Amino acid sequence: PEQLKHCNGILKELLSKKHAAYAWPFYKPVDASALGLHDYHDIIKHPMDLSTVKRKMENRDYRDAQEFAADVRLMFSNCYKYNPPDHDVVAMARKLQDVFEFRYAKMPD
Repeated sequence: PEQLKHCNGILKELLSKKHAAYAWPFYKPVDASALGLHDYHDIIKHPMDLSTVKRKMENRDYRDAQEFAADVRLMFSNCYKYNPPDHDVVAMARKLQDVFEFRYAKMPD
């Protein structure tokens, strides 16, 4: 429970205005059709985004911190897999992942 509160705090931070300039692409599921990404679901087998993480947290789906972290990292990995490494969205992912990893490392234990 204490570790999951730390995870929820991280989640709220990732969704906060402080990080919105680079977090916003990750707020909602990638809408591949809307974006013209007709190969997205052939390349990305397990889509993930912060609204899905939030719903899972609210539903008490995550049983431990590692399960939460695996979903957040999956979200970033999907971005790194789909996009060329010099893409603007990848730069945004890297910045948001830096926020995540440094705070996640402070997990109470």
